[PDB]
Amino acid sequence: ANQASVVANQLIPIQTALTLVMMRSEVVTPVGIPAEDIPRLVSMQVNRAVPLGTTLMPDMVKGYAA
Repeated sequence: ANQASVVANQLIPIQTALTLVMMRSEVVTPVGIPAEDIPRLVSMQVNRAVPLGTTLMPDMVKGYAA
């Protein structure tokens, strides 16, 4: 597709609150959180560690509902 997802731009430790440096946009398979939502993710905490290059999925972010 042309649908991009949010992909971790650095290792994000468990329980870190997301900042814009941590999130890039990439076309990856499977599809994760839409790249369009990166503004809406700042300050939300991840509930597990996300290695560099991992697609951010809905279940990894605390409080995320879309």
